[PDB]
Amino acid sequence: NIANSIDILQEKEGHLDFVIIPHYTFLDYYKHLSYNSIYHKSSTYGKYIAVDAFIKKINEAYDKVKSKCNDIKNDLIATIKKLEHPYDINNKNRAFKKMMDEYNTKKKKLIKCIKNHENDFNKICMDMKNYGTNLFEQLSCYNNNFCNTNGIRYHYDEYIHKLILSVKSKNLNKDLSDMTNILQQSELLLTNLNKKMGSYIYIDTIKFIHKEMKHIFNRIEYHTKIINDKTKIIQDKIKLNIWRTFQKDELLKRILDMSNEYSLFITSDHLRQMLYNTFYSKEKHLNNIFHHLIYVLQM
Amino acid sequence: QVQLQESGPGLVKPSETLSLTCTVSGGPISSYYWNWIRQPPGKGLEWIGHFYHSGSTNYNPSLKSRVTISVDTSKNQFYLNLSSVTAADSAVYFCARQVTMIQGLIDSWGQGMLVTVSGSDIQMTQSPSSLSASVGDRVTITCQASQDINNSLNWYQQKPGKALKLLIYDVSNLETGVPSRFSGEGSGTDFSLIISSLQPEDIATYYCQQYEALPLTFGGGTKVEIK
Repeated sequence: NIANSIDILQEKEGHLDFVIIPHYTFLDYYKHLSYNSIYHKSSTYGKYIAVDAFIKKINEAYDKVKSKCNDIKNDLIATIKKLEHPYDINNKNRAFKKMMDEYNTKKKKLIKCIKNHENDFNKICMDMKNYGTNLFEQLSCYNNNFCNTNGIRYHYDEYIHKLILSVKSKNLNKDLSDMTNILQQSELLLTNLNKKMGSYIYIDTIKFIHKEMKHIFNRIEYHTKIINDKTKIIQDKIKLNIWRTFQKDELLKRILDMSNEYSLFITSDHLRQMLYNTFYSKEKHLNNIFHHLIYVLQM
Repeated sequence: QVQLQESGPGLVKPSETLSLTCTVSGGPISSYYWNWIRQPPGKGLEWIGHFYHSGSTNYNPSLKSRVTISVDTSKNQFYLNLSSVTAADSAVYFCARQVTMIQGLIDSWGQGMLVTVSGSDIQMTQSPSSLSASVGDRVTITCQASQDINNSLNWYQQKPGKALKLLIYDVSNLETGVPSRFSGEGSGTDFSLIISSLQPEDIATYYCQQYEALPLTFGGGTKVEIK
């Protein structure tokens, strides 16, 4: 059920998007399969212009189905904006449980709209699968007992290696400690706020944003573990699949194995980056509320 | 390469169902689109329907009440069953392979087989019906759609006695191996196929085809000959 495999992103204030994780992995898998299939032979390299154009057509059709939930998604953005801003004239200062109920109800409607369009998304996914497998089935060798692996090598060098270097230049585990330190600082402040104030609207707003940041952190932690596991696996596997020959059936298996590893890595790297953006966009607004409490109001 | 071959009775009585088989070789039925297209003598190409994604079907609404398209994955074949048949169903029947509807081009066509029987559509206006030109002449064939079809337009070439083949896809993209003297232009409702300098090997019938909406529809065709 894709209803339990959707990540929600809020990369900038007033913006919200969703990713159906198995659809993102599935589309990315067939993209690697399509590029590996045309880079296997020198004479098919020119097909990359067609592959690039076809992926854009897939992305445009997929986004069009996603846009059918825009009114429901915009209603969720409105609710979040009201719940996060005490100065919103519509923020009626309702109990934290009532705030959570409204937000969960609006979020449920977005997930229901997404589930309602599953068939539409599936038709697009199945076309991307056909596109990639069509090229894969065309792959050929002069001698099927000595197939070249230059396509696997060229594809890794030109499409994947830059992504591995980018992850290795970052310190994803230190990003996790930095986020945990921010959550702890907000938790210490929140307890101290309750001692001073009774049933203050800022306590409810801070609890609301802090709860959202805890969930974003958990998803970043979940995706970071996949990134760390997959960066090592890809580096170890790529060495076994290049500068050598394979029998065609084994070459085909290696291409599918590599596409599988790349898609799991890419899915989590892409989602971790958007979730990182979301965490810090929420923390800026939360820190603005802290400064308002401490330095604007004396408190 | 993937190859398609039609087979079945060439003569059908009005009391019998027109029943054809397409045997696929060089590749599997799998989740691809398996089409049946027909061409009544002297008339244009008519898309009958397709089986796709390992279980679904889209039929032309003009034939939907009397058509079935099915597969047998163990034999790697697909079938056409057209009932309530009349002399109007006499046509060359083609089976054709298609990979996606996102980019609705037909990439493999069977040679075709003659079978003799004893308003919402996007209308593709192709012109001229026939053309006669000298070697080195510029040739412009037009396709005008009754509705906006964005860039969802393809061109096919049918050389004498050969199967139809993809020439240009998505208005201006050349299929692999097609010479640079061919080009395609247009957008929305107006499209053109241009042969900058006609060569003897270009003698063929050309067809435009839209995939913006179902049913898939084709232009009436343009026969090009040397004068």
